[PDB]
Order: sequence, then C-alpha cells, then structure tokens
Amino acid sequence: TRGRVIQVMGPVVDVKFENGHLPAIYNALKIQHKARNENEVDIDLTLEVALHLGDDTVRTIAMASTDGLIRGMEVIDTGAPISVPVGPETLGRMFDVLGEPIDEKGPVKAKKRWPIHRPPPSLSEQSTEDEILETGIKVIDLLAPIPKGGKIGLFGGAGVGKTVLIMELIRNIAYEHKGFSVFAGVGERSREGNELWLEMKESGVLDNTVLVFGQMNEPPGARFRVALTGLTMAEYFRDEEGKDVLLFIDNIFRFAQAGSEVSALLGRMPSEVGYQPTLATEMAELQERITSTRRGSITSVQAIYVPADDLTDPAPATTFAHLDATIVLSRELAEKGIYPAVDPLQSTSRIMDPRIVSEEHYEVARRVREILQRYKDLQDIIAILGMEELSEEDKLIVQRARKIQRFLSQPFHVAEHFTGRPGKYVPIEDTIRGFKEILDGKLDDVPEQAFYMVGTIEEAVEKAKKMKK
Amino acid sequence: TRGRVIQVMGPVVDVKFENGHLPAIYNALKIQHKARNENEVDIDLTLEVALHLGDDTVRTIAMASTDGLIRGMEVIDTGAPISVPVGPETLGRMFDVLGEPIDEKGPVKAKKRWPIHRPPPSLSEQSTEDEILETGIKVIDLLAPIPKGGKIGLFGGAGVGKTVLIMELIRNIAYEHKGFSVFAGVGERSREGNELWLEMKESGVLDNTVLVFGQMNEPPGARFRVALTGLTMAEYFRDEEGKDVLLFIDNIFRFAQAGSEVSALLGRMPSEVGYQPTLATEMAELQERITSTRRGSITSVQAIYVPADDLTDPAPATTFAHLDATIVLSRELAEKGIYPAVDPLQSTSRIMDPRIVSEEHYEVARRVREILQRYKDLQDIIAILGMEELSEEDKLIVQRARKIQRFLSQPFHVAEHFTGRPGKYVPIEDTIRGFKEILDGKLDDVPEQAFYMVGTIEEAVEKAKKMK
Amino acid sequence: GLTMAEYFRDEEGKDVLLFIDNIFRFAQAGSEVSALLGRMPSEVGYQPTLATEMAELQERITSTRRGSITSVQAIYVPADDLTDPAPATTFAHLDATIVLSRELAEKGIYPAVDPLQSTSRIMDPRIVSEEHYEVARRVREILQRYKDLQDIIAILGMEELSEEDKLIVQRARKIQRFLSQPFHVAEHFTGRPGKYVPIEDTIRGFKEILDGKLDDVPEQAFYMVGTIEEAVEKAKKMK
Amino acid sequence: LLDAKASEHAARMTAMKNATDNANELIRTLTLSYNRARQAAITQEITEIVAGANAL
Amino acid sequence: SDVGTVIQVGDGIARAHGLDNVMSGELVEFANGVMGMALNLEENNVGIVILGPYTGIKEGDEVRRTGRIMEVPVGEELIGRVVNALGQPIDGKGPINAKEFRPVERKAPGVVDRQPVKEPLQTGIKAIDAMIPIGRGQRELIIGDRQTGKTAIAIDTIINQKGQDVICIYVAIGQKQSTVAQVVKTLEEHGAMEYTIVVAATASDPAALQYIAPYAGCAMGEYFRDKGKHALVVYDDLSKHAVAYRQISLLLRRPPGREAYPGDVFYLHSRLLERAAKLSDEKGGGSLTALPIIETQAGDVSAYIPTNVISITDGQIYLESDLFYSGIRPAINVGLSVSRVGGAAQIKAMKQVAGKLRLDLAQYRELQAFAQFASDLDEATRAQLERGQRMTEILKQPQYSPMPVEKQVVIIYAGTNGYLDDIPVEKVKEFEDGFLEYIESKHPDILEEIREKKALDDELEEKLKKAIKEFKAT
Amino acid sequence: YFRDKGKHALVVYDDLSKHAVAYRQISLLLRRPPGREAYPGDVFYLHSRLLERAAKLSDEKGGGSLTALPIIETQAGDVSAYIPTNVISITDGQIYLESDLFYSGIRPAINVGLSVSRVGGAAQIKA
Amino acid sequence: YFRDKGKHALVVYDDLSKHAVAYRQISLLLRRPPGREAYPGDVFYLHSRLLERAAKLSDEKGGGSLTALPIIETQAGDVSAYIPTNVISITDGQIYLESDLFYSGIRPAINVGLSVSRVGGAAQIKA
Ligand SMILES: Nc1ncnc2c1ncn2[C@@H]1O[C@H](COP(=O)(O)OP(=O)(O)O)[C@@H](O)[C@H]1O
Ligand SMILES: [Mg+2]
Repeated sequence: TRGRVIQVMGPVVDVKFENGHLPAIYNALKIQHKARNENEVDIDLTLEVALHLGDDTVRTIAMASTDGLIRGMEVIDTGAPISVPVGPETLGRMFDVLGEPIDEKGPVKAKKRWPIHRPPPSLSEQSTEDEILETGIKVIDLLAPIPKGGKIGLFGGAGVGKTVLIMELIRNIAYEHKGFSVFAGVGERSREGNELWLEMKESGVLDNTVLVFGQMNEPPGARFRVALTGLTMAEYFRDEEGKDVLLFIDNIFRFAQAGSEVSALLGRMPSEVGYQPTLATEMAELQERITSTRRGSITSVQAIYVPADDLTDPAPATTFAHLDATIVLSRELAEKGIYPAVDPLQSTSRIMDPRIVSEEHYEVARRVREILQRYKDLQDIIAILGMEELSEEDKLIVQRARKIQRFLSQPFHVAEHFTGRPGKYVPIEDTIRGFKEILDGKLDDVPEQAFYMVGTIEEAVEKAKKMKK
Repeated sequence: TRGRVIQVMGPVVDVKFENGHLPAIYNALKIQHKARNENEVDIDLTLEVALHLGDDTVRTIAMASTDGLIRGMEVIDTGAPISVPVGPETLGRMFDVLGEPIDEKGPVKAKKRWPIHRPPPSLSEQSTEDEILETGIKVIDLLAPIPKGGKIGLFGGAGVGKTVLIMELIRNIAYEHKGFSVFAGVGERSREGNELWLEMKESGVLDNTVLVFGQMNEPPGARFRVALTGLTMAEYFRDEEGKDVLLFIDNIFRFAQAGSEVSALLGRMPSEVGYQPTLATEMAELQERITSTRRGSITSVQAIYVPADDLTDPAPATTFAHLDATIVLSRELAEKGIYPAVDPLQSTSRIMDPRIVSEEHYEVARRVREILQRYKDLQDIIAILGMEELSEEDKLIVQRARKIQRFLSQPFHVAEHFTGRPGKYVPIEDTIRGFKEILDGKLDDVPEQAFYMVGTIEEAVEKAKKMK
Repeated sequence: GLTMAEYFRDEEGKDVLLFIDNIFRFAQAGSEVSALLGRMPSEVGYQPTLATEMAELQERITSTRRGSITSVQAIYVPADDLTDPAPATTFAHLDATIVLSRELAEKGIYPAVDPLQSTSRIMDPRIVSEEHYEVARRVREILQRYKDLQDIIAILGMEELSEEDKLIVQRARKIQRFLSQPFHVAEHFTGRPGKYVPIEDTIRGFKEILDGKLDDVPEQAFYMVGTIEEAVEKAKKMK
Repeated sequence: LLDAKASEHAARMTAMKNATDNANELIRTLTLSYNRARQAAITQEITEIVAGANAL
Repeated sequence: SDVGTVIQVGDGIARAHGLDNVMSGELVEFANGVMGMALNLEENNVGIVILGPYTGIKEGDEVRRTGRIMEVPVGEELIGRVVNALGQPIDGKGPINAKEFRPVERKAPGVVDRQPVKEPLQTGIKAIDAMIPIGRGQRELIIGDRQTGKTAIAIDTIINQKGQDVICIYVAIGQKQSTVAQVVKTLEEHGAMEYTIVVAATASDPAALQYIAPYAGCAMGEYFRDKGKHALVVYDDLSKHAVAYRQISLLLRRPPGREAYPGDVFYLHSRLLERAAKLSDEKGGGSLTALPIIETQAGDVSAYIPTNVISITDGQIYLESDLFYSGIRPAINVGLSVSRVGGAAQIKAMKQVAGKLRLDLAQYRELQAFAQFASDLDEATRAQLERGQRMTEILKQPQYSPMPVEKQVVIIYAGTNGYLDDIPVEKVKEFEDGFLEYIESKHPDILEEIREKKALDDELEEKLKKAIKEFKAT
Repeated sequence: YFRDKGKHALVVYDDLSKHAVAYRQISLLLRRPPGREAYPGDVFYLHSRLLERAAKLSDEKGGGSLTALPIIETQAGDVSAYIPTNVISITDGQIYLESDLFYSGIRPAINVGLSVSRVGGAAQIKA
Repeated sequence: YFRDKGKHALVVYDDLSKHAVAYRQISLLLRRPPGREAYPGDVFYLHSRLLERAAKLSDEKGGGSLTALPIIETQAGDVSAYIPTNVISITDGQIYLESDLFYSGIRPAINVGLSVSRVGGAAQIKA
C-alpha cells in the first residue's frame, strides 16, 4: 500500500508502512512529489528494500540522489523488484539501471517487463556439451579458448587494453556469428560511454547490441544493481528465443566496491581489507545465472582491474573461482607496442584438454608455452654474456620464440583510426597452422619484423617481400 | 539453590536465582533433565560461573554441548567449584575434565574430592634449596638440567618424537625414582592419546601414572579447565602425602588458545594479535601452583606449539615469562637418523650457572657446547674441500667432536616396537666422566660407530670389540 | 605561551622568538580527552577533530604587517613511524622540516639530521646564491647515490664497483661526518669545546670535498670538527 | 693461459656462489621485516573494526 | 506455545517473538515452507538462521517449532543419489524413504573406542599408494593452487573403490552447479554411483547450507562405521566452508580475529575432522576416512586456514601449478608430501619396492638441479639422473584411469630393479601399457598370487616372464 | 559557467586528501557508521559526483570544455590506500611523482614508466 | 619520605612492561577504547606521572634526593615498540643489553652504540 519517509542519511532512506502490509526484500518503491509551495523541489526517486527493522519500518538504498527529500513524504510499493523491458525492441538502445531509455529516440514500447531478481537455472537444467567459441583473435583462440556457455576474465592494471579488446570482441560476434550482444557498463566513466556509443552507431554493430550504463557519478545502489539489468536483458534471448548470446561486463571491480559501500552504509561489520561480509554470496548471484542450458547459452567476457598489481585482493580473488578461462594483460607488452598485450605465460582455460579440442590444437599450444618459457629462462645470460656464447639449439630456440612473441600481435578494426592499420580476423585453422609452421622450423629465413601486426601467415610471407627481404 | 535458564548462546548460559542467594564465581552448576514428551531430549550438563550480572542473574560457561537446552529448565547450584577425586586410587586411571572416570573399570570410590580452583603457596611457604632431578637422559641431564619444582618447555614439530620422549621420562621416574606422574591433554588429537595409552599399557608405566583428557573436539569450556584437573590431583601427593611429583601437559598452546576462544565468546575486547587480554593472569594461575614447599614438591614439562614457526607470538612470549628451562627437538637432527633429536646448542636452563650447579658440571657443559659449536663452524671446509687439508689441531678437535656428537645419543625403552634396542639409562656421574674422558684426550682410539646408541662410555668400548 | 607572544607582535610591533619543545603532547592530550567526551575514534585511536585542532594553534603563529613571530618546534614521532596521524597532520603547517634518524645517532653522527628528508621553502635559486644552491644540490645527490649502493656493496665485494662509484662512496663517507659538529650546550656528552660555523665556511667546506681537493685525507679527520681548516690540522695530529 | 682460464672460471664460480649466498641472507632478512611490517599493520586494522563497532 | 512471530529480517538471519518451548539447535519451519535453525535464545526473542531463500519472509510471518534437533536422513536408500545439505533430493529421481535420521552434531569416538589403523585404502594412483600411503581411518589433506587437479584425485579415488566394500560420500561446498553436474555424470559413466552418495550446497545456496554441508555428509558416513562397514568422505573445499562461516558470524555481529575469521574457526574444523576414525574390535571394528581439500593463494601454505587444518590432519598431498602446466598429471610434490598414520596399513608387497623408490627419487631430486646440463656430471651421478627421470615417467598417470594394486606392484618392481635402464624416456609410457597387457593376457598366475598373499614370495617367474616380453616386443 | 557559454576552463584542486579528511570529520561527528581506513562508505560518491562534471560538450550544446587537475598526497608511497585507489579509478590518467627521483637530480620527478593517459595520441598534435 | 626529610633514596621497578599489561587489562575490562597495540590512550600519563617524582630538591627544601631505575623487556630486541620508546621519552638515559653479545661470552653485554644518558658527564667525578 502507501508508506512515509522517516529518515534520510546520504544514499540510505528509512520508510514506515503501518496498515495493510510491508513490502518484501529487494522490492522497488517509488517517490513522486510535486512542490506544494516555492520552498520545495519536485522529486522523482526509486528505492530498493534491503532489510526489515521492526515498528512497521523498512531500510532502503536509493537509486538516485536523496537531495530535496522531506520526512513525511508519501511512498508507493510497486509489489515487485525493479522491472526492465525485454525483447527485440531493446536492440540498438541505451539504458539506465531502472531500464528507462537514456537516448532521445523515444519510448521503447516493449511487450513485457522482467524483474531483476530471479532464481538461476537448476542442476537438472545444466548442459555439459562443451565446445569452442571462435573469437578470431589469435592469442585467445590458441592459449585460452572460450567455452560456449562459459566465463572469460581479463585481468590487468590501467591503460593495458581491456576496453579496446572488449569492443573488438563485440564487433567480431556481430560480423560472422550474427548473434545478439549485451554490454553492461558497471560504474562507467561518461567519457567512455560516449566512445562506445559512437563506435557502434557508425560501424553498424549497435543494431544487434544492447547498452546498459547508468553512470560512475550515480549513488552506490545504482552502481551495484546495473550488472543484473544487462544480465536480465540477456536471459530473454536464451530462455524465450533459444539463442546463444555474449554478455560483456567492463570492470566487476566497480561492482565489488559498490556492494562494499552499500554494506558500510547499512551498518555491517567490515570483512578482510574492509570488503562486505557477503562478497562471495553477491558475486555468485550474478555469475551463476550465466550458464548453458537445454534451451540455449549465455557466454561472458569480463574485465577486472588489479589494484596496485595485487591479485590477492578480495575482489580479483573471489572472481577467479567462476572463470573457465583467464587472460592477464601485461603493461610491459603494451608499452613495447605488442597489442592486444596478453601475457602468453599467465593466460589459461579449463577447456584446454584433448577431449574437448583437437590433438593438433593441444600439441601446438603446448609447444608454444614451452618455447616461450625456455626463452624466458635465457634472457639473463643473453644480456650479461655475448649472444655468441649460446649453443646452436638455444640460438634457434631464441629466434623462434622471437618470431612467435610478435606473431601473437594482431591489428584490430576498432583501433584502425589510431594507427591506420586496416584490421584482421583470423580463423582457428590458420592460427594453429601459423604457429605450427613457425614451431616446425619451416619458416626460419624470414625477418622477425615480418611477423608483427599481420593477421594470417601468408600475409607475413608477402610482407617479408614488401620489405624487400 | 534452584535457578532457571534465562538465555542460551552456544557455550554461554545465563541463569536467574530466587528464594535464597546467588552462587559464588568459578562455581559449578548442574542441569539434569528427563524428556517430558517424545519431542524433548535427555540432557546431562555442568556449567561454571564466570560473573554476576545484576537482577539476581549470573553468567556461566558450559563444560559440554548445550544442544537441547530450553529456557525455563531447572538448574542446581553445587555451592562450590568443579570437584575431582583425590587419593592414591587415581593412579593407572583415565579421567574427564569433571573427574569422572572414562575407563569401564568402575567407580573410583575415593574418600575425598578436592576443588580445582585453589590459592597457590605463599612466599613464607616457598623453598630456595634449588637441587637437581636425575632424568637418566644424557642430553637433558648435562646441557639443560631440570630443577625440583621448576617448569620446562618442550619444542618440536608433528612427528619429531615428543610422545616418545614424554613416555620415556614418565617410565624412567616409575623405574628407579618410584615416584608418581600425572599427564594432562588439551586440544590434542584423540588418535595420539590412544597411541600413547597403548604404548604405556604395554610398558607397565600406567600403574604409576594418572591420565586426564580434554580433546581437540571438546567445547572451549572443557579445553580451558583440563590442566587444572591434573594439577589438583598432583597437589594431594605434595600436600597430604609429601612426595615429589611430575606434571606433563600435552600442549599448553591449546591451553592458551582455549582461553582465547572463551574470551571471544564472553565478549571482552581483544588485545595484540587477538589473544585474550587476561593471557598473563591465566598462565600464572596454573604456573605458580607448580612449586616446591616445606611439605613436598611439583615439577612440570610442557610442550609448546610455535605458531607460524615464530617465537615473537604472545602465547609463546607469555609462556616464557614462567619457564625455567628449554629443550628443542630439531627436524634436521631427526632426518640425520638421531632419534632423541634434542639440539645441543639451542637447549638451556636457569640452573646452568656456576653458583647453582658444581664447578666441574659447569666446566664440562662449557667445554661440550664449545667443541660442538667449533665443529659446526668447520664442516664447510670439511665438506667443500678434502678432509686431508685440515690442520692437526682442528683434526683432533673434529675426531673428538665426531665421537661426542653420537655419544650424546641414547636408545629409549619405549622404542622396542620400532627398532628393537633394549633401551639404556645413564647416571649423572658417568655422563660427566664420559664427556670428560673424551675431551681430555684419554680415549681417542675407539671407532666413531661404537658411540651411537650405547648408553654409558664403557658400553662403547665393548661394542667396538664385539662388532668385529 | 602563544597568547603572551602575540601581544608583543600585535600591540608592541616587535620581532619575537617562540620555542615549543613538544607539540605532539598537545595532540595526545586531545586524544585522551576525546573518548570521555563521547566522540567516535578515527585512525590509530585519534580524535575526529585532529587537523582542525592543530590548525587552531599553527595558524596564529605567523608574521604580519605589524610585527613578526619566528618559531622553532619539536615533534615527537611515536614508535619511529612518520605515518602516524599526529606527525602527519603537522607537516602541512611548516616552512622548514628537519627529520632526525636513529641510524645516524646509533653511528655517533650528531645532530643526526637526515640529509635526504630535511627541506625548507627558502631552498630556491631566487632566494639563495648560485654557489649555495649548486653545493646543496651536489650534496643531496651524492648521498642519494651512496644510499642506492649499500645493497650492491653487500652482495658483491667493494673491489667489483667501478672507479666512479668507488670515489662516490669515499666522498659520501667524508660528507656524512663533515655534517657533524660539537655544540656548546653538549660539552658534557661530546668531550670537546663546542664550535660555531659561518655560512661562508660551510659552503666553502662542502665545495672543497665535492671537488675532490681533499681525497688524500682520512674520513676520521672530518668527524666532530667545526670548519675545514680544522679537519686538515686534525689530520696533522695523526702522523 | 690454460691455468688462467681454470682460475678465472673457478674464481667467477666461487665469487658468484658467495654473492648468491649473500643475496639469499639479505632476501631472508628483508622478507622477515616485510612480513613483520605487514602483520603488525593487519592486527591494528582489526583493532579499529572492534573499537569502531563498539562506539555506535 | 509451539508458534512464534517474526520481528526482524536481514540477510538470511531473523528474530522472532514467542517460541517459548523451543530448544537450542532445533529445526523451525516458516509459513512459506523454508526452514531455519534456532541458534540464540534470549529473554524475549529467538535468533534464527535461514536454510533457504529468505526474500519470501516478512515481519509478522508465523514460524513454528518442528520438535526435533537438526537431523539428516541416513540409511541404504541414499546410495546413488544427489541431495542438498538437508538431505532433500536434487537429482529428480523421485523421493527418498530413509527410515533413520541422525543429528549432524555428534561427539567423536573417545580414546578407548579407537584402535590404530592397520588396513589400507587403495586410491589407484601410483604416486599416492606407493609414497603417501593411506589407511582406512586416516584424515589426509589435498592442498594446492586453484585448477591443479584436487577434485580429479578425489574422483579417481572413488572410481578405484569399485571392488572394495567402501561406501563413498562426496560433499560439494560452494561449487558451481555446472562442475557439480560434470562430477555426477563422470561418476555415472564409470559406474561409481552404484556405491556413492553426492551431497551439494552450491555457490548460489545460502551461506548457512554451505556451513551445514560437511556435518551432514559426515553424519551419513558415520552410519556405515556404526554398523561395522567402511566409509570414505570427501569435502571438496574447506576454504569455501570457512568463508561461509565467516559470513554468518560477522552478520551475527561477532568480533573478528586473525585474517578477519572468528576465533571459533579452529573448533569448526577440529570438531568435523576428529569424527573420522577406525573403531576398536569391541565397538564393531568399523571405519570412516576423510579427504578434505584446501586452496592456497600463490602457493602460500603459511596462511591461517591452511596451517589450522595441517595441525588437525594426519598428512598432506601437495599439488603444484608449475607441474600441471609442465604436462605432468596428477602433479603431486613427492619430496614434500607425507603421511604419518600410513605405512603401518600398507600391504607387504608394496613395502618391498616402495623403499627403493623413495631412496632413488631422493637422490634424483637433489642432483637433478645441479645436473641441469646434458652430460657434465660423472657416470656415478648420470645413473641416478636417468633412473630418476624414468621413475618420474612411471609416476605419470591419465585422468579417470585407476591402476589396481597388483599391476602397480609389477610396474614399480620393473622400474626399481633397473629393467627400464636401457628404454628411451619417450617409450616408458608405451612399455607400461604393453607390459601390463602382456602379463594380464597370458601370465594371470603372478597377479592372482599377489592378490591373495599380499606379499612377493618368489619373484623368479616374473623375472623370466618379463625377459621374454623385452626380447620379443619393445 | 565558461563551459556552458562555449569557452574553455581548467580547474585545479590543490589536495583532495584534505577534502576527504574534512568529510570524515563531519561524518564521524554526525555518527554515520565508519568503513575502510575510518572513512564513511559515502566517500567514493563524494569525489565521483565532483570529477565527472569535467567534460567536452557536443556541438548542439555549444562545444565548450572544462578540464580538471586534482592532486593527492600519499603517505610513505602507499598508492594502495583507500582515497588514492578510489580517485585513481575515477580519473582518465595519472602522473606519479617519486621522492627517490627528486633527490637523485631528475627534477620534475615523474615516473614515466608508471604514469598513464588513455587519451594519449588523441590529445597531442600530429607533430 | 626519605627525600622530604633530607635523606637519599633509590627505587627499582623490576619490569614496567608488566605494569603496562596490568593497566591494559583493567582499562579493557572497563570498556575504554584502545589505541596503538591495544594499550589505552592514558598509558603515557601512567608512567610519566610516576617517573617525574624522582628528583634532587633545592637547599631550601632540604637538599634530599630520590633516584629511579625502571626496567623494561623487549620482544626480539624491538627497542622501537610503543611502551619501550614511551618510557625512553620520560627517563634521563638508557642502558641497552644485547641477547646476541651475551651468548658470545660478553658481560655486562651493554650496547654502547645505543645506550646514553642526558645527565651524563655532569654527575661523574672530574678524574
Ligand atoms: N590495439 C591497440 N592498438 C593501439 N593502441 C591501443 C590498443 N589497445 C589499446 N590502445 C591504447 O591504450 C589505451 C587503452 O585504454 P583502455 O581500453 O581504457 O585500457 P584499460 O581499461 O585496460 O585500462 C587506448 O585508449 C589506446 O590509447
Ligand atoms: Mg582500464
């Protein structure tokens, strides 16, 4: 029924309901007030119920600014959680955490609205048909294959290339897989939401993609529930349309920091290094709903900020448990000009077994990690002592590792404007064939410079000639 | 007289009294209830009073599980602390923290019970006649002597031979000293307690020993009070019988940890590294009763677990404030095949001064520590370069050190199921004479292998002739 | 004390010296009081008002168009940690900051001032001579280069360091002790008369060591001497 | 020259062995100081949580 | 009265008025149908921990006492089923009609109720059964980095138990439903579900169910021990179980201790692991063995929870991230892994060859580092190096393929006596498969003698029969 | 005001660390529940609601601009602290100053191998 | 009493480290909020109020004296700990004893590189 505002302290609001009944936990509440006189301000606010307190009273987290609120203001119970539009009408549109459109294109007019808090699929509804999702990116498809219905994490510091790698993956799925994608900008910088919206509106990829953002300047309650809004929109395409869809989440670190801020605002005791006591429960409520079932599949690419180079921080550490594959991006590779800057020695996946991928794929990826590690074990000796002191076998091992290290580099379409390089997509058969031909020592009398930024290996062979060598 | 449970929170239970008076602090309470219907469970429980709360209410710590308790259940005040039987009828017996017999041998039927919380001896009752206790163990008796009425710390990892050495000391006191021993176990693996019980039951030592157990799986209230039960049983032998008795504590680190858990449950504010604020007070209540008087004496050997292999931790640091001596069982000695494993360079005692022990005892112990350190300072030249390059003085020092290092070894009586060796006992005069005879260069011809696992020095001389 | 020093500035227009042996005690006294007043504690148990209380004292200690207050203050650093809320809050208010190191004191170098953490507002090319600025720059740099080498000298033998690093170590060794001086107020502790050194002889002294004119003089001759001419006769007093 | 090469290789080997040994004791001692500095700081943060929660 | 009313609801914790006659630890039921534990009894309220979705519970809802302490169904009816932490079925194979229910809280066996372990538990892994023996009442810890093979070793152990009279219980605490489904299908593909029970509390289940899961799985394991049979219990990760208890304790406002865990953590795991034991012949001679698993960050074994469980258990199996990525399986660190209670229970036939294996690998593991170059070391050390490399190849084994004890004895006997000293390192795996099929297809007398005598009497037949294989088919 | 009228503006905040301390003081005296390093949970929203107002507008809005240069002080080099990591995550790039480079004679004292700007390349001229 | 009547006295405190632990216990049981190393904020006033009563009085007061010799215990040689540095800040000098030198056959084992007195030189005889 109708309740009244009792307390206001930053993003936290307390409401009393009295007669009828109290709202449920996670239920959405609405405040709609028109200024009764010139000393007041008009307010339009949404609140999420977090806990029951006694005396017919409830504590809530505000979804927007609490400035201008007054004690005794009327509050309305919607009878359900935050509900967002679902369907094909949501394609090519930008959204807020509450599912209202941000763009001036008009009302979405969708046929149905789904709640943000629903139960995940059951153990019976789980499928076990593991296979590989081809990305067209030569480092991921070899060293850390993506399982359909699985989760892939991108770990690194600032300026390594996480958002550009996510933008190129969104393009490639819309190019050859012709699937539907969802991007959830959890705590997104408004400068970056503008660059994602412009790349997709001009490249045409936007017509097959859903954008959910909110803003990094919104209160913590909004930064916390936004990843569920993108997920609830991606669930409809799997469950009601039976499709295979890709969900991109940029920086779940902001998701973890926002649950911490909400727990601190509600008065819970701090856990390890000041995070919320419920961190593992909250991370899982989002990661579990992403799975392949007998109806269809949701796969996910996630970026994770590593604060101060420490992978032992609770936020990165709780995330590792739900990752089928792992990619670590090294700042040392990025500044040396090698893009996408993925570390060949720290990237791994669970699907890297002969029972799930070809014997030729498994054998090549093994020979690559081995020769790279052998070269890492020799770069001290190559610097202090003359290279003329290295044996014949080690000398060839170094040259092959040197060609392979740059052959992992690839020019992206979304990054053509920066360097002017056209952009390339490489199929799995040519990635395996390329590294196999270098490892087998067939292609040795070709200069290292020919393997940097080239796509397939035939393009490297013609480039050697283009450089007159 | 008759209280009623008002609150229940894990081990903590609150009781309100009426029509009479409230119980004293440290006092034991009893709950005996029979299921009134098929929805209830029978319960038999003991609680210890911690503090008075006001409104005729008292807070208590339960000695066993609180599952099945109901608000409003009747409580009986026993009028005094936990009382355990005392007398010579306690020897060769296994007990619980409340003094009830564990073994199926029947009721103990002792003539008196003694409160477990009792004042320690006053300054006017103490004894300053520091003397020594012959253990018959060649490394303890020379390098780290044990004083009558003192506290000794035993250090070593899981599997270095602590249980083997404890049983060897209990057995040795029961063999020639014909004295009484008491062993208390706190926060211990019930499996280890069983391996010790069978090994004692076969070596005949059990008839001269008392066993008390508080297991690693018992609630914090029991793990906290068990060391006091062994001590209250050892005190009767000192006070009413005038004997000299030995108290063993399985791990005083679980004594310390159990007090930390009870403090965290009671809601007191913690101190440095999360131990209880009362760690120093609680350690003293156990440690000061362990003293020698004009009636008789109590001595104690306590094993310490060093958390994270660092001695700066509060429990070890608060324990060392009460200790008189230290014995260290070393992992490097264990892998080398040396079974007693006591480190000759890290073991020490307060008694090891020329104004407590004889001048000759101090001189031999000094010359032994010095030759062993000198040998340890030279094994690099001997290992990296050929042994033919060492000078004559260092070579003779090495030959004496090579014989001495293994002449410190002794086969234990409790080890016959492992290695089959008969076991040896070495008296103080032959320990001093033995090391003196090698140090003074009188016995250098005898081969090195003859000094390993032989007892006295003469046994090494016959072993050299008999091995061929 | 501050209210009495303010009268001479405000109503009499004079230039005054204000000495305070401990402002840390002023901060701890506010900390002891705060729990009993009913306030919530902050980092390391301190009061929520710590920076406001230090500014109520420090903003009054200033020179105006009427007169001037110059002040020397001592700040106790608990457990040798400069990151503690009381010492940390104080650095924002000072025009010059001198930090004293136990490593220098335990080595017998007094007054024990740390050359790499001590600084002042006045250390600008616009406020001091070119010769002063250049000598101070060269001193701070040679001591930092010596600090960056004590690990390499521990892992490898000193005979493995280059000639340039070898000279830098010897000059840094002479400089760290030429910074030592016997005070008049310390004759009971130092066993020496006590000395006063003018700025001209300080600059001339360090320049002469930095330029390598004194390479053939033992490090021990630079300890506890007021001026450079003394170091040279202290070398003569030892064959 | 052959004796010089043998003595050079032996000298570089023995010197680098001592240098490696020196580096390890320095790493051990530094690591104990890193552990003590980090462990000392962690127990204080836990103490602030206790005091802060009891202050409400 | 029997009924009370909710007065406050938080994240999975509730408070209620009434419930006058409820007892400490009793199960209580909500009007919706969800269940909760009565933990704290106060003068005027009861603190309840919710065992399901709390979002359907509101202030003013009716809550009723069940009249029973928290119990889980047990019996023969549970074999070959997948259940939640409260025993409820989650496999869709219909209801369970268990006739016996036992509390999840029981006191472990006393000092005199036990005996030392004298009979082995065969895991089927050539590195464990030879170097890290396991008894039928021992508590061994599996420890290492994430994604290194910790559950694969436990599943390989359960699959090896097909012939022995051991009932296997697998408890999943905070695991992904997908991995749980993959485990249930692997057990069905190998037939292990004919003698296995699977208990689950997945990552989306409330922290209270993840806390109760190991105790419920232990109570099912105790019924077989109380009737004189043998049982095996696996706890998929004690690291997530500690995190789940840390959550409930902080939400009950208890003050933290070391690494933000409560002081009560050690008691949570000692109380659990001390219940696994071999009973005395007077109690019936029954047994229960436990295989807990723990995850270490970056290989740090010195952390609080890892050292806390190392102090409770009887030995550890250490797994390395570096070996797993170096093409080695099961990736066990044999120079650090040891068992204290083992060796006494191991069969005589394995002891006669395990002694040689341990001495040869000790020599190899030390010199292998210095001899990194091809052939600079002398023949006296070269012989050690090649033997170590060849024995390391004999220690390698593929997933879900347990090797029986008799075949383990003959392959380990082949390596430790130098018959493989002329075989190239790359052919050792092909030689092992070919030699075992040769011995089983035409020399079953050797295997049947080892199976019944459990010791090697006369080896002469095996030496002659093996020379015939080497001369005819490499 | 200048941005809304089509002109360019630059805003410097001499120290955001003292601004966070000033908010901690008011919040603790008002009895709001503390979090990490004694600060209120509300402190990320404090600086993000401020720094997101610096932007370059579209041509329909007038093409105006506002750039910001906030400053933060670290205790003994601890970049991993609460307020520093909070503001490092909000900005589009960071310039790191080292006490080590400053005494060694590298005078502006910037750690070029650690400092970063995402806009690099787009901000600069072709030359 | 001796000092107030013109006589000379001396007092020894066997360990001030244990005196501090006793005050920490009483203060935590009265629920006073802790500070550094869980000791109360009042812990400096505890020892400084006791040690400043040791003095040499003026001739008008009688010329009497009271000397003090407090004792403290360091964990692993950590002279830098809170209670140790706190008492060092009140006294007129420190005598530091090394556990390392003591096992090298050296007595009294005083580390002269750290040990010093603030009254020193003046109290000692001219010879
Ligand atoms: N493929 C690439 N080719 C060239 N420059 C790149 C590429 N990927 C990233 N960059 C550069 O580095 C920046 C990466 O910024 P961003 O995507 O925000 O990194 P991150 O989120 O990992 O911190 C880009 O703005 C661009 O300047
Ligand atoms: Mg980034």
